[PDB]
Amino acid sequence: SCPQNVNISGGTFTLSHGWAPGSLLTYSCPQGLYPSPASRLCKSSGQWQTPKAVCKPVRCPAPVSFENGIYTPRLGSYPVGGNVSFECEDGFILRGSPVRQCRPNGMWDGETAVCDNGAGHCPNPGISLGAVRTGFRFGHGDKVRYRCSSNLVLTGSSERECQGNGVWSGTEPICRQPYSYDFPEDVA
Repeated sequence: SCPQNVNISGGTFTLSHGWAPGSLLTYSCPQGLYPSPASRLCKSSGQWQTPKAVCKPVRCPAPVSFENGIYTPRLGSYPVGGNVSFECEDGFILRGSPVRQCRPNGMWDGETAVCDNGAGHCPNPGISLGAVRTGFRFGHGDKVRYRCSSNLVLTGSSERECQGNGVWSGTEPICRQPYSYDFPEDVA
């Protein structure tokens, strides 16, 4: 039987099959916090295995770069509820959201801010917050590549091609906190 010394600071947990081997423990934290660790599995040995628990603040990813413009405030990551504001230098027009708020799930609201000089066959595809991009030409057939920085998790296209219609192929890559992958759907 697995031991009961498994309380989480600031949060709660559920057991799938009580304290028995095979039982999955799932931690939950209040909105805007995440459990570290997120779960434990009760082993046949009678000891827990993660695939002292604490609830830690969610943060949204900071820009790694923001070209031909400035953002404020300038931080290495952002608190839940915090806003970041974007402004472009002369000769560039801001596309996307000039003000964005960090949501409790670690994602920014609105859409990626981009300072675009309007010179490409395709628009400047921008650089989503936490991503690093390769490529500087936005003509028909040109390609950009992306990765997510640090331990951030990528969704969407890591390579995009500027198509004949002036649309980048695929979908904009987005970088998420790795602990967001412990969040369920449909939570109160």
